[PDB]
Amino acid sequence: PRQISDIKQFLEIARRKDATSARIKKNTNKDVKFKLRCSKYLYTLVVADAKKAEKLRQSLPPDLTVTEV
Amino acid sequence: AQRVTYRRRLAYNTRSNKTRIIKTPGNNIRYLHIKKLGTIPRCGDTGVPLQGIPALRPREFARLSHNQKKVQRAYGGCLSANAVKDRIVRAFLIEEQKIVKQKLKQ
Amino acid sequence: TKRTKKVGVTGKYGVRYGASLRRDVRKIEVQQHSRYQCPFCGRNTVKRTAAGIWCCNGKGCKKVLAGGAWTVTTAAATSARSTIRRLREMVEV
Amino acid sequence: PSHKSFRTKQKLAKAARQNRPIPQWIRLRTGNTVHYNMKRRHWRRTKLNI
Amino acid sequence: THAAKRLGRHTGYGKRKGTAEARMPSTVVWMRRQRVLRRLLRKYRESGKIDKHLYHTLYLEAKGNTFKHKRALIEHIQRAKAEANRTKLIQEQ
Amino acid sequence: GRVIRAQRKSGGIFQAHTRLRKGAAQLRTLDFAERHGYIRGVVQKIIHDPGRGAPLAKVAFRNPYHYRTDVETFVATEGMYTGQFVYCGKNAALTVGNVLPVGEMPEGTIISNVEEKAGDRGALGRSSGNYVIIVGHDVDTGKTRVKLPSGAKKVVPSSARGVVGIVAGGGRIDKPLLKAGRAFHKYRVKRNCWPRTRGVAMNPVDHPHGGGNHQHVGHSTTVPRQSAPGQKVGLIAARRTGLLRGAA
RNA sequence: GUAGCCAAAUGCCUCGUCAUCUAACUAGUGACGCGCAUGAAUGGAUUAACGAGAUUCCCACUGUCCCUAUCUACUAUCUAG
RNA sequence: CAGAUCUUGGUGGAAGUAGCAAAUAUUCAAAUGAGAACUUUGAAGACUGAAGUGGGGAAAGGUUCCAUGUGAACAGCAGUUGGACAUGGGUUAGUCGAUCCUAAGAGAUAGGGAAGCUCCGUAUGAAAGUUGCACGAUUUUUCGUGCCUCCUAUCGAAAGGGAAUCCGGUUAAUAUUCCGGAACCAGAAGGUGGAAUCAACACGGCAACGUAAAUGAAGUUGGAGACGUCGGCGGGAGCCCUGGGAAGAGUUCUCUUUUCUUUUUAACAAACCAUUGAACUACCCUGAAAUCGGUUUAUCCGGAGCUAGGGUAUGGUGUUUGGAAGAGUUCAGCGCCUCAUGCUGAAUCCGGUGCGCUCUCGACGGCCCUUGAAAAUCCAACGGAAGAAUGGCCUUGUUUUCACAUCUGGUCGUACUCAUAACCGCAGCAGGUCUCCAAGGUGAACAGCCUCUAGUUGAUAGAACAAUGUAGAUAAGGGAAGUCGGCAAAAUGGAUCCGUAACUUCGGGAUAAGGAUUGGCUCUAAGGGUUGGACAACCAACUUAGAACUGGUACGGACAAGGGGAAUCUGACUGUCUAAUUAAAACAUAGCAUUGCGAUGGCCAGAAAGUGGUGUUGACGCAAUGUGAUU
Ligand SMILES: [Mg+2]
Ligand SMILES: [Mg+2]
Ligand SMILES: [Mg+2]
Ligand SMILES: [Mg+2]
Ligand SMILES: [Mg+2]
Ligand SMILES: [Mg+2]
Ligand SMILES: [Mg+2]
Ligand SMILES: [Mg+2]
Ligand SMILES: [Mg+2]
Ligand SMILES: [Mg+2]
Ligand SMILES: [Mg+2]
Ligand SMILES: [Mg+2]
Ligand SMILES: [Mg+2]
Ligand SMILES: [Mg+2]
Ligand SMILES: [Mg+2]
Ligand SMILES: [Mg+2]
Ligand SMILES: [Mg+2]
Ligand SMILES: [Mg+2]
Ligand SMILES: [Mg+2]
Ligand SMILES: [Mg+2]
Ligand SMILES: [Mg+2]
Ligand SMILES: [Mg+2]
Ligand SMILES: [Mg+2]
Ligand SMILES: [Mg+2]
Ligand SMILES: [Mg+2]
Ligand SMILES: [Mg+2]
Ligand SMILES: [Mg+2]
Ligand SMILES: [Mg+2]
Ligand SMILES: [Mg+2]
Ligand SMILES: [Zn+2]
Repeated sequence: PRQISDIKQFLEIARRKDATSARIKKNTNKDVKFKLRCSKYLYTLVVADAKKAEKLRQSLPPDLTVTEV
Repeated sequence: AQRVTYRRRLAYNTRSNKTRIIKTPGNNIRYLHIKKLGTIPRCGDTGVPLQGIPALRPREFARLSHNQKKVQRAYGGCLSANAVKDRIVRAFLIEEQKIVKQKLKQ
Repeated sequence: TKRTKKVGVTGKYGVRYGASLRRDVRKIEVQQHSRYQCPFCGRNTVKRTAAGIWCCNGKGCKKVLAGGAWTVTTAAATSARSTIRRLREMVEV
Repeated sequence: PSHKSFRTKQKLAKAARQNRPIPQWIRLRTGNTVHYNMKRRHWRRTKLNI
Repeated sequence: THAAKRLGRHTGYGKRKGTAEARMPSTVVWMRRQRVLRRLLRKYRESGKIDKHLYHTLYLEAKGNTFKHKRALIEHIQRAKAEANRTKLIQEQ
Repeated sequence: GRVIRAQRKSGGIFQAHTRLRKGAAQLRTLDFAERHGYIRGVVQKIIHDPGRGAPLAKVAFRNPYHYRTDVETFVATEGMYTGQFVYCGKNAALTVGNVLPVGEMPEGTIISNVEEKAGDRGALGRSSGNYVIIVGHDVDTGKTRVKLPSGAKKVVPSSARGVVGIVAGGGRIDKPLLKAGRAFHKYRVKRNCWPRTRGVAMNPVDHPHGGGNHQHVGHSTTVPRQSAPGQKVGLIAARRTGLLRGAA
């Protein structure tokens, strides 16, 4: 598992071809984790905002598979 | 309290049977079998451990990038900094003495 | 305080082995554990490592010296060196 | 011991197989005296000796 | 029971089975006292209450079992400072 | 009777314990450089050799014919130190640690690890504190006379090499062992020769000294030189016996 | 047969003789020594410390004894197998 | 055949006898059943008491494992039950082992012995060659000679060396192997991306050294693998203990803001990092120290450059995170034949502690006539082989020791027991058999004693209380009169404070001897840390000494736990042996002495040998004897 600290970095990994799916995890503390499954690693980005989470979810590639936990 | 068992069939406290205790996300106390500790390369002239290089088992060194296994200097990763400095000064002074002894031989 | 009038380091042996034997061991043990002076560096950091081998501490002169079993130099070795030096200096000239 | 060689394991399989009752129709044959056998080995009683 | 023992009950001579050394190693007491005195000496030097010349004399005195506790050291420092300033006042006058 | 203990020391459990030994202590193969000139080596290590009183010196020499360095194992002479230069050959100087033909050194010099035959790589005066003395040369048909640690006088060819100085490790035997356990540890790294049961403590089947209703030998313990194995026990071919009062 | 040592784990005679301890000792210890047959690395003498070694005694202690008694458990005993 | 302690087989009296008594212990109800002291369930009473009657392994066994049945034989009583019997089922790996490596050793080959079976030998008296170069070879590459160079059989470790896996779940029965999720290693090809190179293979930093990459052939050199033991000191992890909150439970005449349980976080990845715990540990720079300073529990360090100031490296079982709450745990409800056993809510939080325990790491100290494997394998350097981009730019090689991606990882083992019933001992035998984890109280303590988790309640039973036993207690007065002899037993015993003879090798003797004290409660004094403006309100603490009061004139209240002294013989001491009648004064030992021998040798071996040991040796040595520390 690897953590991604930049939204720009996370979007670039998603646009890659190995990026199969994404996961949305909503924690009790109103923080949102975006998890990207590549061949070798699972990449998590922690978004501490609901507004930012919505924009990031809309910022994803349209063909990316985003799954809700 | 919770007591543990070896996870392998090796039943003896040998140096290849090193363990440490982990507490798991199931609230289980159990062993984790671990390796012997690494060793830093040592200077070929003085035996001192060489700076800038991690302590690893011998084959783990095959996985590092080149610059992690050496120092950017002559004999880097093979001689210490002070050993190299002795070699440079010694080589120069000895060569100069060979020059004067050749000059005074004629 | 003194803690011992005679046996010194040999007090570890207690009353065993005989007084003469403990006294002979005492003289040698004081020698073999003494600090001696390094002629190459001038420090008194010369201690024995196994019977004829005398080592030095510090960053300088990490050399090892071949010496006597219980002292750094023996009288026989010292006398031999001067004998050898005299013989060397008489065929030289 | 559960640490065992293949050759040992093959022998154990064979030993277990010979350690079975004879089917009755074998002893029902005309002219057969296979009614009882002295080859019923048991693990605690008679040892294999490799 | 442990609460009572905290207040000092159940700890008389009839309640001890180990030696005093078995109960409380004297080497631990000494190590604690030395670490306490050395920390005090270091604090005083860092604040300028004592200078390195007095610190060195007191350090070797503390190693030699001169002060039973922090108080004995503090009174001794106060006595030493009072005497030194007296010589300074004598000389400066 | 049965095979006595001395007859069983032919191998097996009586072999030397050699796992902890780093190499035999040898002079260096007599080569062109040593025959005609000298060659320089540097002392790399001075090390303890289990089962040997004297320390050993690992000395690095350049190979004259190939790009490579050859490490030699010498018996350290007293005074030797790591980083010292040692010189071996006919033209080497008369300094402690150098290796020279005995014919090239004056009468009276103190030497060690001396060859019996030129090139045997060291036989005489090798144990701790021991040495050999040069007694004289006979230039016609070059033979050098030397005195050995036993006191014997020997004639070696004046091409046999020797090391200048005395073997290091000093007066080791001056210290009482004081304890069975210390003798145990001394011979543990040597061979299976300790402790020793006395012959008279045995039965007649075990030893010629065995048996009897008191512990005694019976016949004389000075036995002839030509005794068979199994009867060659006690004081073999003794010229004399008893406490000597003044010898030579 | 020197220095030593001894009726000694070595003395037959022998329960040697004298002294000591005991009410009383063929014990023990100390002396003595023409020692059947002690004695010098076939090691003599001495010896602190150590000893599940041998030997004599004293204090403590006590059913070892005077002189036996009492109590518990398991047997023995009777029953089924 | 009457005999032979005759042979083989069968069968008697002894006899319903000896006996089936070690390891504290069983009881009530129910179910099942023809039948229950022995099966199963519930309840009670107990035990092992973490150096286990607990949880695993190595060796050995080999199916004993699991389910369903059975109950002739076996389970020295019983049997509805069983490790018995019958029918079926059960062991899943690139990451755990083996496999690879070498060790003591084994052992082909050369060669030599031997009538021969075979013996010696292991680069050995051998033409004992896998590896290093492109000279041909189109043309973008491993087949022909070449000149070359100190290479090498193999076997030998399920505890040594060694590439790589963790958590949660799952079965009647396997699991680091299956499932879910999350990783890692090795090899191959080169699939993209990036980096350097306009002529060549990067920059930064005074330096220690740093980075996302940063060309490097032969040869050489260096490193890792790779190493004893004891002692204390410092840190970490798990455990232990403690203060609150929460959820559930136990108790509740009275009391108890109570008592108990749960309150978890892996491999791997990233960034920091002496902060918060553990460094001035090592090194570098500035600077130049006597009024010498620094400094550890332990006295080492400095003009060969101290103190100080600032840096560099080493880096997790530390921190902050990803993994990861979605898992696990605890609790509360809903459908209610319910089905795929689904669905819905809460909590899983915040603090502290250490001469503690187990493991581990770090820096050290002591000791040795003792100085404490090897090899496979991996890495680094020194060196400079080789390369071909060029038309000021659309144009190659390298790097895959930089990132992401692809393929592949065979074969054998894997159930279960590991022992008062799975092994050996004729057996389900009070014997024997290597090792890992290890809670609370008391206490010095892994002692004894009690308890929690776990396990077990299994050792034929019932009744009775005769003699004589075995095991365990007590005894008036006397106190060794007993006896070969204090044999056996008694007495002593912990700790604190007093006190302690001869003799002595000066170390000891010594816990000599010989005295006193010891509970509970209520206080007093002294001894250390965090922390607010000469000081200080808490919090976090543990000792030691003393006083008063008090009661069974008691208190190491059980448990635990020396009797002591005066002498003689003898062996100096620690050590060793007659497995199963001898443990000693016997043996050994240090010490002392003597003997042989300088290698064409001494001692020992072999049938022989081009053979072996001492010998990786050399008189401060090897070999052969005697005596037995010292004096
Ligand atoms: Mg005998
Ligand atoms: Mg004979
Ligand atoms: Mg007498
Ligand atoms: Mg004599
Ligand atoms: Mg009877
Ligand atoms: Mg008949
Ligand atoms: Mg007849
Ligand atoms: Mg008959
Ligand atoms: Mg009966
Ligand atoms: Mg008990
Ligand atoms: Mg109990
Ligand atoms: Mg089990
Ligand atoms: Mg069966
Ligand atoms: Mg493995
Ligand atoms: Mg192998
Ligand atoms: Mg299982
Ligand atoms: Mg298993
Ligand atoms: Mg068996
Ligand atoms: Mg009485
Ligand atoms: Mg009475
Ligand atoms: Mg009395
Ligand atoms: Mg009497
Ligand atoms: Mg009588
Ligand atoms: Mg007794
Ligand atoms: Mg003895
Ligand atoms: Mg016996
Ligand atoms: Mg016996
Ligand atoms: Mg003896
Ligand atoms: Mg003597
Ligand atoms: Zn020096």
